[PDB]
Amino acid sequence: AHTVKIYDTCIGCTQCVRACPTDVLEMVPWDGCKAGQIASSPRTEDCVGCKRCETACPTDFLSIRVYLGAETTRSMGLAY
Amino acid sequence: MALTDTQVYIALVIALLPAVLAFRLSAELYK
Amino acid sequence: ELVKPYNGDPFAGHLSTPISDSGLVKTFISNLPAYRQGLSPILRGLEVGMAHGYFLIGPWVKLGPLRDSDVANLGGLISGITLILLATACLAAYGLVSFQKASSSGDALKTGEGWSQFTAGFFVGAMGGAFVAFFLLENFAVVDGIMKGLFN
Amino acid sequence: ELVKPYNGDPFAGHLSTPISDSGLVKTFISNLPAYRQGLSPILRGLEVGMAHGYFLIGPWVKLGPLRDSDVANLGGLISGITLILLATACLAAYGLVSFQKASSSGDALKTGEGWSQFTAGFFVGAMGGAFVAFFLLENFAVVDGIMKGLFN
Amino acid sequence: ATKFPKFSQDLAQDPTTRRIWYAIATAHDFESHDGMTEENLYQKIFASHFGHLAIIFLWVSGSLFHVAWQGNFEQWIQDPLNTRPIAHAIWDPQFGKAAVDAFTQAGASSPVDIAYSGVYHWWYTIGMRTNGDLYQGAIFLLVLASLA
Amino acid sequence: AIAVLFIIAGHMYRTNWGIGHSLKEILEAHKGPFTGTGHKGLYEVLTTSWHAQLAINLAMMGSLSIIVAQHMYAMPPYPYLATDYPTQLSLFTHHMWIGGFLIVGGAAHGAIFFVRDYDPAVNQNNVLDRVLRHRDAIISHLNWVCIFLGFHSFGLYVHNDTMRAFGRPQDMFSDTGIQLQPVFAQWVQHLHTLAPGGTAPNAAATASVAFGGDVVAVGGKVAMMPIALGTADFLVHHIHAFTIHVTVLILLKGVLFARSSRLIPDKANLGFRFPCDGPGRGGTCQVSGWDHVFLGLFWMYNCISVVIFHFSWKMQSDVWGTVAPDGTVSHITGGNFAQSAITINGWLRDFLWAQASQVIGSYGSALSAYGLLFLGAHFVWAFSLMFLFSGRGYWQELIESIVWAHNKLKVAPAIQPRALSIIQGRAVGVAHYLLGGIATTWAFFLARIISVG
Amino acid sequence: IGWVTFYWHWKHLGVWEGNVAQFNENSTYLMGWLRDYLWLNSSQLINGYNPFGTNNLSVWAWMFLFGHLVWATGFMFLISWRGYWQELIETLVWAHERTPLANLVRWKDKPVALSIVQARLVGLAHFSVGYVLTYAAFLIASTASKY
Amino acid sequence: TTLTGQPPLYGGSTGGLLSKADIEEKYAITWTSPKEQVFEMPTAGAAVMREGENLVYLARKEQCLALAAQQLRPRKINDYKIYRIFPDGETVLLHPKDGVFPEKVNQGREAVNTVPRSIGQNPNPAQLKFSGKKPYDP
Amino acid sequence: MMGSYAASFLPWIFIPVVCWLMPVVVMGLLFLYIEGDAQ
Amino acid sequence: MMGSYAASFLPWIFIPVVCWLMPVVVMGLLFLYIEGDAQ
Ligand code: CLA
Ligand code: CLA
Ligand code: CLA
Ligand code: CLA
Ligand code: CLA
Ligand SMILES: CC1=C(/C=C/C(C)=C/C=C/C(C)=C/C=C/C=C(C)/C=C/C=C(C)/C=C/C2=C(C)CCCC2(C)C)C(C)(C)CCC1
Ligand SMILES: CC1=C(C/C=C(\C)CCC[C@H](C)CCC[C@H](C)CCCC(C)C)C(=O)c2ccccc2C1=O
Ligand SMILES: CC1=C(C/C=C(\C)CCC[C@H](C)CCC[C@H](C)CCCC(C)C)C(=O)c2ccccc2C1=O
Ligand code: SF4
Ligand code: SF4
Ligand code: SF4
Ligand SMILES: [Ca+2]
Ligand SMILES: [Ca+2]
Repeated sequence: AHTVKIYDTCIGCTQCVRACPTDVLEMVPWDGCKAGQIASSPRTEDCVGCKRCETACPTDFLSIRVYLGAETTRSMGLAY
Repeated sequence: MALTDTQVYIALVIALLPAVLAFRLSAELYK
Repeated sequence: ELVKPYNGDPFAGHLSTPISDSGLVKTFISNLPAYRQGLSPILRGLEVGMAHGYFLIGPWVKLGPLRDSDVANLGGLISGITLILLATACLAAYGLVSFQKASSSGDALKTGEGWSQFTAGFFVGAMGGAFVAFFLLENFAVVDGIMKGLFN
Repeated sequence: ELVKPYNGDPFAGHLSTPISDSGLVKTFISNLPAYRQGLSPILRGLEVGMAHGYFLIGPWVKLGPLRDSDVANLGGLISGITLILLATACLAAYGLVSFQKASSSGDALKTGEGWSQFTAGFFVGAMGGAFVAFFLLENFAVVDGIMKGLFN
Repeated sequence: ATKFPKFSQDLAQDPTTRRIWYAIATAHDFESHDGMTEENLYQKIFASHFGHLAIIFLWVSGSLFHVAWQGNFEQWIQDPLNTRPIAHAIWDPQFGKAAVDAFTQAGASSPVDIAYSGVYHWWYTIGMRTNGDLYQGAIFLLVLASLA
Repeated sequence: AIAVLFIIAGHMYRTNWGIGHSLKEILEAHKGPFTGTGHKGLYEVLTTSWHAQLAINLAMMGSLSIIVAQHMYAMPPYPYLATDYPTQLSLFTHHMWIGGFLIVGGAAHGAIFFVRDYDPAVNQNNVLDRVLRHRDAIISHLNWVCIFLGFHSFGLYVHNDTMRAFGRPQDMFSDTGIQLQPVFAQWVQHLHTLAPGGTAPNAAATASVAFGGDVVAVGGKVAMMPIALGTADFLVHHIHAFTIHVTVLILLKGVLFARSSRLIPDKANLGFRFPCDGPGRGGTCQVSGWDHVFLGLFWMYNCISVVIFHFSWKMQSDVWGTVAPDGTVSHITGGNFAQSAITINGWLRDFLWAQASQVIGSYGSALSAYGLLFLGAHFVWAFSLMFLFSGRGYWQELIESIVWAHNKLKVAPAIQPRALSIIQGRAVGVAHYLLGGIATTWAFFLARIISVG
Repeated sequence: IGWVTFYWHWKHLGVWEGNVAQFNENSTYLMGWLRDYLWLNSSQLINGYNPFGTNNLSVWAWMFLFGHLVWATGFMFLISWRGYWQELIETLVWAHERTPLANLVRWKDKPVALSIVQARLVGLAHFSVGYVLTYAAFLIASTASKY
Repeated sequence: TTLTGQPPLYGGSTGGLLSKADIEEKYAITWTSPKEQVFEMPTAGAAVMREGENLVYLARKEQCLALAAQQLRPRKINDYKIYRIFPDGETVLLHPKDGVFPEKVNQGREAVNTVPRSIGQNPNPAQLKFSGKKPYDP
Repeated sequence: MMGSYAASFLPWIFIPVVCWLMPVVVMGLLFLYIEGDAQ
Repeated sequence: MMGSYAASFLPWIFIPVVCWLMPVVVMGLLFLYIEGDAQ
């Protein structure tokens, strides 16, 4: 399965969560920024590796990082 | 002189030893 | 360490030797068709028969009484065919006398039905192997020209 | 109504069409020896192999490198036998790799034992079909005289 | 999962065809393998180095053996400017008669390849004169590869 | 007669006086037991989407340009065109290239329609809905027919190359080996020469001399003569069918899968022109309809290049040439097509190597510009592969260092230098590839047929 | 390396033939490289087999064409990229799973397109093999038909 | 579980479920529409969404979320639930797992795979030689 | 295609071995190895 | 038994088809259908 890590430069704009096509990320409470929320990736088993979440991230550098790894049925996006 | 049949057979039989030696090396490198 | 008790059992009448218990010999023997796991008995028999019937006719073809004639391949074939007939009679008689007792739910070659399937497979494969060896030996001029490309 | 969901399931990845679902096509496919109910796998392989081996040597007989020679049927048969040997090897290797998992109480052809029976039946049927095709081709003068009444 | 590849469980659990392909391209990247320590890394590189040395030795042995067996080394000594060095014989059953006649070259009777390695000139400059010298070179490299 | 039938045909549609048809009524009328509601909704589709009209009109204009190319050579409609071999070759080749481009563009705007202007509410169980609902069957069967055509045409060619190199000419697919005679084309050729007194009684001559007749000899040269079709023409016709089928496969895969796929279920939200959806799902580069147009451009290039190569060699070998005063035809390449156009080596030797002698010996003469454009078009085609084989990540990382060197000398521009986008890199590569290859063939063709024809 | 070996071979063809003026006159423009080196010296390699027979250069003609084929097959992997081929393979998987008599046979590994790095490598390897085999065939046959 | 709902009026497509559904896993999306309307299936084509509760079986989670994102959400249907269904028949609720959409911050959620540093404050590959340590390790 | 070299019957058998038999055996054994669904 | 009429090989195949193959097929299919012991 792919690995999705959220770094503490996350400003809680929720844009990575909205861009995820497979519902990997969610917004959880976190007192580390003004928005009061951080991205989380509890469902990286459903991560396909598309990196739409990194594309949506406005921080420099990325507060969300996808590391592509071992490939499963789910991560390779197979309908068969 | 041109090679004889026995020299070709001897070359085959002698090269049969690096066969098992390469097989043993590949088996030990697989482990 | 090289020679040890067979399967770790000191009192079994065997020694675990690199002829008898090494990995290469074990996988080669266990993947012979009589031991290859998952096979139906008839396919085990077919492969065993092919391998045996292919080489049986050869001794008579090159060394039999018809070897110095026009019909050496035919004599070797007739000899191999009837020797396979005796071999199959031996196999079916062994199956008839050896499994009139109860049946094991494990290996199929230790039951009467599985041994009869093995016997049928052996007969078919051995007659096929004997005939294909005869056919190649008789048409050896054609095979020879094919491998040299004389027909091109 | 000709084209509808396959088995009434709108989400299945298929379309029930008069090619994929019509009764003539359905019963013809179901009555092929692969799908025919009550056939043990050995007879399925026998019929399938007979059909495949019978037509397999034809391309080499009329098109191969020996087509312009005296031994055209011979070369076609040799090539067909070798191709059928590789085909039987492919079937048996598929059965070895595919059914090393546990067994189903459903189809026998999704079982290692059943696929091995199918493989053996395929081998015997295909070698037999190739050989009878070669035999009729090699004796086409005799067959032709039989139908022409040249022996009456 | 599968057995193949033994060195990578990430590829071993891959249910696609990629499991084969990537394994072939990650078989010699020992540092990325499972359970690899530095000691086993250096020892495996050592053993692979010897296996490569033996492959090199068998390759030179093959060139020498084919020149001694199917080549024209001695006839090439007697006329090095106008004889063509023969690499090995040709056995292609799909040849027609015209290709058999065309590749029948360099004074040979059967189809042969004309050697362009320059091995004949190198062996002629370093003292080899008969097919026996080439044959002894072949067997000596055949046991040197065994030693490797 | 064209005028009369076209003024007639401009009276079928109802406009202002209650006579004619509404085309909606025609379309919604036409439906069948296989195709649901049939053509209901296609009137709204074709009256609201400019792209749905551009697709059809580009496809028909490309097909008609191809028709024009294949019609103006065998019946040259202008005086002394048939004996103007440069003009014949150039006009055929030009209209084929324009036709292939416009056909690819029709496929492009079909995909654009599907991603942008497809409304499923209009297209409920009509022909459009149902082709979307079995696109997998369509594309898989087109895939199979493409593989079949590729093997049984090009594999025949390399079988012939191998048999010829073996010294086995009797084992070749040739007129002297294993014959593949194009019997259907031959009989249709027969039917057109038995028609100027038969099935077209009120007519003096046939439609064209290509179907049969005798060598029209205007000036010293052949105007047109019967074009015999044999094993070689069978082979190259099936090569054309294969290349057309693969171009259709790519473009129809782009059009039918522009909205969604099993891999990407939301391609409509991504759009027509997007590079990928990331390295995930194994890697999703070139899933867009734009990228299928990008690949179909190369395959159109392959198809049209083989078509014009077939035309050039067949005309120079079996049609064009010099008629002697006694009345024998000395063809330009002397009929090498029937025995050399059956191997790839024959195409490389007797067409590409042999006929490019004029384009490379052109230096110092009036055709030297054609040799210069031959070399320059080789250059542009090879320049394309830098854009085609690379990606923009490398170029951005390199532009970073050149930006550093500009930043040291206080000359880094305010408009930030960036590598071209992924789609733009593909577009530049395919544009330079098409330009380079097409201009290479153009310079070759014109130099050959002007120096010799 | 192609530039290196093209230069070496053309200069040495001029030197071995004694016609050094061929190189020393036509290597200054690039039409000389295409005409007087590539077009000329292919002439006997190309006629390795023809409609009239076969020479001993027939294997080099076949390998010349073979190398052109491998080199162009690499262009497929280098130009077309993955998601096209994955979408094609999904339709092929559908076609296999819905075809009678082939439903009995199932893949053990799910068919997928080549990875992005993988097909970069495969296209590069085809490009390299075609490059090397084409130039080797040209070099040996153009230097073996004369001396 | 026991996922209820009328299937939408769909003529079926070749792009639907395959053997992975019956052997490995499939997915379902359930929702409620107020009306018979038209939407586009991810397996291509137009479908008629029924009054009340609709249930759709799809092959991937991404197809269920694509239908939810491009069809249900613009039509103001935000009650959809996505399930994974195993070949035996066991059913796991997936997408609105806590009942709150993941784009909305919800108490009780714990941060998973968060890193308490910036990205290039990750260690070097060289220092993280033979061990289980990855440079993105917490 | 029958050379004057010593033991000329050896390509006759060895070319089908190295070209057909050995690739068939190696391909089959590697097929049985890479598709073993073991632990 | 060989006529001057066109395609004279056609009786050679068709008489065994009409007299052996088609009858065996028809009786086998009808035997399966009339002995079909379903409802
Ligand atoms: C002594 C020389 C040497 C050694 C020991 C290595 C060792 C290594 N290299 Mg390296 N390399 C070398 C030279 C060397 N290389 C050269 C000369 C090049 C330029 C081409 C490269 C470029 C290179 C790259 C880019 C990479 C490596 C990588 C690696 C590591 C893993 C290799 C691997 O598993 O994949 C094995 C490779 C294969 C299985 C591919 C086989 C290629 C075949 C033989 C090509 C032949 C084509 C075809 C079959 C020919 C047929 C012709 C016929 C049809 C006529 C390994 C430690 C990889 C790595 O791990 O990076 C971290 C890596 O990415 N190498
Ligand atoms: C259909 C086309 C065709 C085919 C099939 C062949 C086949 C062959 N030719 Mg050939 N040839 C051809 C066309 C063809 N030719 C033409 C048109 C000509 C011009 C007339 C020639 C001229 C010619 C000459 C001059 C020679 C041949 C020779 C040969 C034989 C090579 C023996 C060998 O070692 O194989 C084995 C193949 C290899 C070692 C290379 C394959 C390596 C692959 C690409 C990569 C493998 C690496 C990978 C890790 C391993 C995969 C697993 C594997 C173990 C299963 C072989 C039988 C030679 C011969 O006669 O043998 C002595 C010979 O020198 N041919
Ligand atoms: C010369 C280079 C080359 C070759 C050989 C191919 C070949 C192919 N392309 Mg392709 N392509 C190329 C360049 C090439 N392309 C380039 C440069 C691009 C960039 C835009 C593309 C983009 C492209 C797309 C977008 C598509 C293709 C498709 C195809 C396949 C067409 C189906 C077919 O013909 O079946 C048969 C295959 C051949 C005729 C190839 C020659 C093989 C010979 C005749 C047989 C070999 C003999 C035997 C197998 C040898 C066995 C040896 C053994 C030891 C391994 C085919 C395999 C289409 C496809 O997938 O179709 C279904 C597809 O949609 N191509
Ligand atoms: C390693 C170098 C090498 C090479 C490239 C060749 C190549 C060739 N040999 Mg030769 N051979 C070699 C070494 C070599 N040989 C040695 C050292 C001997 C003495 C035992 C022989 C004995 C021999 C005979 C009797 C014959 C050939 C023949 C042939 C030709 C046909 C292919 C074949 O059947 O091989 C057959 C190979 C053997 C019989 C012995 C193989 C032993 C070598 C050392 C194995 C090398 C394996 C290699 C290192 C593994 C790397 C694989 C790679 C993919 C990673 C072919 C040109 C045939 C011929 O002459 O065609 C006309 C022929 O009949 N060879
Ligand atoms: C219905 C009238 C009719 C009758 C009584 C016959 C009778 C005969 N035909 Mg025939 N035939 C017919 C129509 C008929 N034909 C038509 C319309 C064609 C054109 C396709 C042919 C083409 C044809 C060929 C090529 C040959 C014959 C031959 C023969 C002779 C051998 C039997 C056979 O193989 O037939 C073959 C049957 C066909 C090829 C197809 C027949 C097509 C008809 C329409 C089917 C009739 C079905 C019938 C009406 C259903 C009623 C069945 C009843 C029990 C309820 C036989 C005397 C053979 C011959 O000449 O022997 C010397 C020969 O080879 N026929
Ligand atoms: C490897 C090895 C070895 C060796 C082994 C051997 C000894 C071998 C062999 C072998 C053999 C011994 C083989 C065989 C075979 C066979 C076959 C391949 C067969 C066949 C057959 C057929 C093909 C048949 C057919 C048929 C039928 C069934 C019916 C009809 C008729 C006919 C005839 C068609 C050694 C010692 C080193 C060690 C161990 C391992
Ligand atoms: C070379 C290359 C580049 C670099 C190409 C660039 C940056 C194009 C820009 C080049 C021209 C020369 C820029 C011209 C700049 C000004 C317009 C110059 C002023 C012109 C006056 C002289 C009139 C990519 O960005 C790229 C991206 C994706 C895939 C492949 C490639 C690729 O191959
Ligand atoms: C054609 C093509 C495919 C399709 C190609 C596939 C699926 C490979 C299929 C190859 C078949 C299995 C035959 C391979 C034959 C080889 C010559 C065998 C060698 C294998 C060694 C291990 C021996 C891609 O998947 C792809 C992915 C990314 C960018 C470009 C492309 C691309 O261009
Ligand atoms: S897009 Fe980036 S900044 Fe916004 S919530 Fe996601 S990780 Fe944080
Ligand atoms: S890589 Fe794709 S699937 Fe994975 S978390 Fe990012 S957007 Fe979601
Ligand atoms: S290589 Fe380029 S096109 Fe392919 S997935 Fe990566 S960014 Fe997208
Ligand atoms: Ca005697
Ligand atoms: Ca022949």
